Amino acid sequence: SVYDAAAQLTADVKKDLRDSWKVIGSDKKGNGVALVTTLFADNQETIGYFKRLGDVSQGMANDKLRGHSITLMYALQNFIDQLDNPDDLVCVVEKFAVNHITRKISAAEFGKINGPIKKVLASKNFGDKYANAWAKLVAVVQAAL
Amino acid sequence: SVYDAAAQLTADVKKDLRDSWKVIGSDKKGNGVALVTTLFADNQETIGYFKRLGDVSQGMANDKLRGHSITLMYALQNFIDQLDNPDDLVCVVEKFAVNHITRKISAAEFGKINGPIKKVLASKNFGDKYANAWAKLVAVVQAAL
Ligand code: HEM
Ligand code: HEM
Repeated sequence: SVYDAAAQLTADVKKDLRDSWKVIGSDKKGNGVALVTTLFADNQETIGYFKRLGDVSQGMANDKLRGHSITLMYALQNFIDQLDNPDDLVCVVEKFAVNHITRKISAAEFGKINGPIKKVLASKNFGDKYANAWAKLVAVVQAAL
Repeated sequence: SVYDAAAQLTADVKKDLRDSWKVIGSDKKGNGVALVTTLFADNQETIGYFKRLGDVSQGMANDKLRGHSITLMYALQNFIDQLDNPDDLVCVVEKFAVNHITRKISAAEFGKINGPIKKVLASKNFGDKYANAWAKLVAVVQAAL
């Protein structure tokens, strides 16, 4: 369950999430677009869910893609801010899951973001230690899907 | 259309939005819930759109309502951060309007959030000057609905 997954966020895992987000969250537009573009490049099969965004290969030039990428980063900002209170983190995660469930996005499908996240982290000098920490957070969301 | 509304966001308006948000946004859970509950209190009819949240009379204690309230504040955080770049503000506002348009929420209906905002600002001692500034930001969103 999501409640069991949330308990997986140990002291150091939360610390690593904060330290890394401090750098990544500094540039939501740049890192957000890089994250979304990397997802479409590594998993072209997911592009079907974003028909509304149009020509996704335009990247930063695509207004809809840029709007989505920036907004996405604020959802991560939300999760990071709720790390202190497990009860709040959970209600925020379930709230976030509603729309993804409606779009029939499965836990396995959502888990494809781990690759893009690991690469963005690496580009900022954050290794496996941090990629694994973020996979833990992503796992909390997967448990709600 | 959204661009024209964004033009009303003058240097002074953006200054007041940033100063008031520095306080309001410091407690997203507390002020977020205050906003939503005040909306339901002053405009009971808007409750028809939130059947999913369950017993909204529980307020803060309601996990779904608390989860929604907190998340709502991050949309505002998003807008406030994009104030200096009209292009990003516009793409983020249009991205935000997509789901509200699907819910059949007209600009008039959305405008009902102005009252609650004015009251929340007043509780922190922010006069009409700030209430008008925020009414202009909401106007940008209304232009997208
Ligand atoms: C780090 C992970 C992710 C985050 C933080 C995230 C965040 C968001 C946010 C904040 C929205 C806007 C609110 C909403 O409508 O739900 C959204 C929309 C959406 N998400 Fe997710 N999402 C993530 C991963 C994914 C993945 C992996 C898929 C699909 C493979 C997906 C598909 C969608 C779609 C289709 C939309 C609508 C896009 C549009 O039409 O503008 N999301 N997501
Ligand atoms: C400053 C005002 C508002 C902000 C910043 C805001 C923000 C948000 C956000 C971030 C979401 C989650 C993403 C999504 O599903 O779109 C959302 C959901 C929603 N909003 Fe808005 N909203 C505002 C006002 C309103 C108003 C006035 C109504 C209707 C009278 C409305 C109705 C909804 C509904 C029904 C949901 C889904 C709630 C749920 O089932 O969890 N919103 N809004």
